[PDB]
Amino acid sequence: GGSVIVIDSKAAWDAQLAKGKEEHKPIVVDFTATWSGPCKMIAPLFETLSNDYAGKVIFLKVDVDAVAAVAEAAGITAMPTFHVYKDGVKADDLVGASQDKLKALVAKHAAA
Repeated sequence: GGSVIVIDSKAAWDAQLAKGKEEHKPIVVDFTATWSGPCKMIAPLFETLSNDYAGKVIFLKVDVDAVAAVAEAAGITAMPTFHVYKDGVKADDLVGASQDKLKALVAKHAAA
């Protein structure tokens, strides 16, 4: 129950990145896997933050095994990974399930 946009394909990924560019809003992405406990531990927080920052920050989810072409091009190797995209390109990242660092990352880019 939040505002996260699920990415199903490279085409969908490219469209969302272009939307963030056109809107001048930052995108935060959770690259996640069903088999990762840490991903499960932080997924509820990602969803809550998508509500708290609705209208300000765009939240995407990429299941790395469902959309392997996007995970590979993004250079993912540990789960969860969070990226921030601005102007169609990567601007920031976090790897791991630190709730404090995720909250701070979203706050930073919402305030920038």
